[PDB]
Amino acid sequence: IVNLQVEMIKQFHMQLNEMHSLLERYSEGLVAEIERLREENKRLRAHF
Amino acid sequence: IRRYTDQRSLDRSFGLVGQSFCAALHQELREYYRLLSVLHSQLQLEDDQGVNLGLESSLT
Repeated sequence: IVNLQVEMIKQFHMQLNEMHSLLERYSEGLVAEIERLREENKRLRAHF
Repeated sequence: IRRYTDQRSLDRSFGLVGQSFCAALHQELREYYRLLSVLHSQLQLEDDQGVNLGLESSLT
């Protein structure tokens, strides 16, 4: 039971860290979109 | 340019080469007048928009 508990705690910790990492990965795009639209508007204004 | 064009358009003695040169000068003047008209139309657009937009695009 003690071995099971220790292994379970380690696995829980690892799984928590993996879930945190996955949420961080799945939750820069906005900045790039803003930059692209700014570039597009500046190009439009200069061309006009 | 217009004085030159008027002076040479009336001079038949310029010959075919002179007439061709005057025609080229007049054509360049036509391109220039097209450019000036475009600039005037842009100024008219700036006047029509009425806003002293402190945007980098405003015609200052």
